[PDB]
Amino acid sequence: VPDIGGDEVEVTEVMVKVGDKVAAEQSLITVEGDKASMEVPAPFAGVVKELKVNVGDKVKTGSLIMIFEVPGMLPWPKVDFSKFGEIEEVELGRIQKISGANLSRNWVMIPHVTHFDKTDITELEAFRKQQNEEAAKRKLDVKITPVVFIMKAVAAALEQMPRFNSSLSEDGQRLTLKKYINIGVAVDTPNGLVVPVFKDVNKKGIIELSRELMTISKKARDGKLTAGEMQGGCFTISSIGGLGTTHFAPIVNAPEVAILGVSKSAMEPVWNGKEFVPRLMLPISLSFDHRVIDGADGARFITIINNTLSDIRRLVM
Amino acid sequence: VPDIGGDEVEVTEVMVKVGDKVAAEQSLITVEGDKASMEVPAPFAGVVKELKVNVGDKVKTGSLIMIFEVPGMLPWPKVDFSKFGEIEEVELGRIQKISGANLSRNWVMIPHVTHFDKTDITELEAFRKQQNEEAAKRKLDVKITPVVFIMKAVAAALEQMPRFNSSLSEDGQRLTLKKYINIGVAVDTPNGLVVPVFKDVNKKGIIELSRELMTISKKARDGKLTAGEMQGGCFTISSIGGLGTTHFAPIVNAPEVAILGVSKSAMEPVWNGKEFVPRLMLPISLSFDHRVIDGADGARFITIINNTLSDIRRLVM
Amino acid sequence: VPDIGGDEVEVTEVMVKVGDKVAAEQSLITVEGDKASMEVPAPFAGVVKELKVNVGDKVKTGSLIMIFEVPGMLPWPKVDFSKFGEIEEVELGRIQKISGANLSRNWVMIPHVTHFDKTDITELEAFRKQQNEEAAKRKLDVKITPVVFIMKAVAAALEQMPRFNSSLSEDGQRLTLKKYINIGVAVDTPNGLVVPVFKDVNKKGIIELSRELMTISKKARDGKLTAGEMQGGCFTISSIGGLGTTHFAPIVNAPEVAILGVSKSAMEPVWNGKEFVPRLMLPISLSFDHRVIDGADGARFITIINNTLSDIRRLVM
Repeated sequence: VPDIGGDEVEVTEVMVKVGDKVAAEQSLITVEGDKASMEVPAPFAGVVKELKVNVGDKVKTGSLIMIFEVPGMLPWPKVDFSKFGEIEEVELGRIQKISGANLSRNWVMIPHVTHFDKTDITELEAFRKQQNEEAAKRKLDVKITPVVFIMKAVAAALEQMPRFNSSLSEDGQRLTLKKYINIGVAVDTPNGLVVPVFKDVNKKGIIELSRELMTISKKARDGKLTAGEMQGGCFTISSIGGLGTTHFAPIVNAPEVAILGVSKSAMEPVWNGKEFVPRLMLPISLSFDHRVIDGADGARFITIINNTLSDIRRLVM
Repeated sequence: VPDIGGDEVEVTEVMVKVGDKVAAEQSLITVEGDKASMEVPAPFAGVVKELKVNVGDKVKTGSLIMIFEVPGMLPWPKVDFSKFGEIEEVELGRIQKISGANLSRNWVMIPHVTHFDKTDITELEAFRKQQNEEAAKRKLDVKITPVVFIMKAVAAALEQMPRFNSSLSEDGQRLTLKKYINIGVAVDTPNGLVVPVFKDVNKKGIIELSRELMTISKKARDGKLTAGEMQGGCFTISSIGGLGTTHFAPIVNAPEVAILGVSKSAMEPVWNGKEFVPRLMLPISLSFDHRVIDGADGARFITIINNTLSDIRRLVM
Repeated sequence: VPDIGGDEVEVTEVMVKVGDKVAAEQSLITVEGDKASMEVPAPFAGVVKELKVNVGDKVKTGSLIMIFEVPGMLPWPKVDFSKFGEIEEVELGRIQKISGANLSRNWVMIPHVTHFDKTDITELEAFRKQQNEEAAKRKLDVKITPVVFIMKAVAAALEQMPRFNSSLSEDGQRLTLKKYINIGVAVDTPNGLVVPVFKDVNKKGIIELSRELMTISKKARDGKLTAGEMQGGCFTISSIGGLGTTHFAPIVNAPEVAILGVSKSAMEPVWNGKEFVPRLMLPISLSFDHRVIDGADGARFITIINNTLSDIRRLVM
């Protein structure tokens, strides 16, 4: 298996045939882990020699699957839910159970603090529309979403405030200051929100990032999201602005220390000093772990993001 | 000698004492080559053992100077210039003679073509003033000149059109497509224009580049400009906008293939589609070698520069 | 071979079959000369008898290929371009080498002088749009570009000032006043700018010229540009207005004596005597050989072009 963080994953099916030869990096086996099922890519090209794995198998990590050729709280409220009407006791899927356990751990073990803010993105939206036009009449086949600008702004903010690109230990006594900047971006698949991770966001440009995002969003909404494309995230951006919620307080995505939720952009009046100009404010909200970061550092971080997205030219400085 | 392109340079004086110990990278010896006299830096720290070089010596390359411890055209018009008045036959300095020979070679051997253009830099100037304010009230001690934005725009244009980051041979039959992007920026010292080279402009940010430029401009205007800080340039930017010349046609700086001259920014009316808005147009002029580049490629290059400087946000894409 | 100016051209391939019979004037053989590869047309119709030429042959002029049936300057700067980064020493194609040699001869042997000018073409553009509409609803399948009006204006100017329709000798002592008016128009093929020549521009109308131009532009951009369609030019029009460069100084296309570069039309304010009316100015630039023409004659020529294109009705006078 090329890259699983160390969880025992149960196979669902395989992609190959006895005698088939596989391309450079394409699907061979789907395995149903956490978040969503992942398709192992190919390491190289070659015809099949081993069905060392089959349909229904299970691998924890680095197993040869293919050879080729080339205190005392009250209990939950016991209620007879059927005495008031008709019920239907559905049972949560395994990914739903796992996500619930992960969130119930992050809620207890992380002291959350949520700073809300609003970013004037009128210029950013005008520029994004202009670049979506220019990238059309030049036949690039790329769509620049408002999320890649936020990824760049958050990468800049992690460059300036490296305390936010950290992670605590089990006991919460040793920090892990990361020097790389990967950012997960919560994509909405029919099976809930999955977080694919984009690597080295601080270096890549907005068009390369936009191509990566346009690819991986579809890769997730289809279910073919490959492992390693959901591991090693330093930060999370949960954008639900396409649906509403003028603000919301997300949950920190352990083992990270912060998460930026993005809301629906709205045209609001802004005081220019003498009158109310109609600008387009985007409500962001930084929910962070209070053990690593304090209120002032969260304030400086979200105001760095606000300044960067307010005038995107600050990404070249 | 740490880095001379292979020219025999004559020493002027030394910077050290018998027994003195020198710092990491500071002056040891000044040598009067082409363009301007260069101060050899230190390779390391250590007390003096050899005055292997002295005052008045001459080195062509890699000489141990210190050991430490730790067809038929008409002739020129023969005129008796004194029969009309009083004259004074001054003789050109050695750097003036060398620069004249270099320019008289570049004029003959290079077919120049000069494309003029005007760039709407109203937004760029507003943003530069805003960042000069913000970099003051935050005590950065940096001054962001309009030239670093042009360096970034030219680096972007060399990324997009790599044919401009080239160099021809003696016979003009083999090109040398360079992959690095260094840009010389003509600084005006009391001894004329010297071109110091800034390396990897495509990667560095505008504030790092602005610090480099603020340092090396003074380093040149004082004369302490070190070698290697004037070698390996892929492009040249000759900015004379501080003096006038609404346009000018520079001479290609061999062995490069192009040079961008910059003129004085002026507030001109621009057709927005229905009226004349007063914008701030900066006149640029790309003078390039016709043997490598043709008129259409020069047009695309200067319009890439014009688009980048017109909306600097295109540096993040 | 029907028409090569006297250069030894190397064959690339043939267009026919043993037994095939060829039409009136269509492709038989492609030969890779200067500027671009040319397809020899047919002189007549008839079935094949000789493969007197083959694939890879070479002809200098009039060879039977088919029978049918029916002082001391400094050297170039020696730089080790790899000590600053990674390079890639590509070698120029044969057409690039030839064009570089031609331009490096024209630069030395021709004293260039470039007169810039701006032409009010508001009426001309309105009339061209009107005729493009009228030539559509009448099903002519012709597109009238702004370049045919410039060809007509330059033909008129060559009629009025016949000194510009000239050519010098090797020694530059005997002029050759041409009486015909052919005009090359620099078309932009993927292999650079090629100049196809349109004959007797002074007589043909704008719709016939527009059909010729629409045909030969595609003929060049595809590579099927036939010889004789790039020979015998009295003048050159290099139009790069589709790309930018508000002005540019082209290189005289020897053995001609002048060249008109055309830039991007822009809406500028023009003094009507009492106010600034927004007109559409087209920046032209006449670069001419100073040995034949002087500054005043160039001024009169470019002002004739400016007057003609300013009010195109002067083409009937």
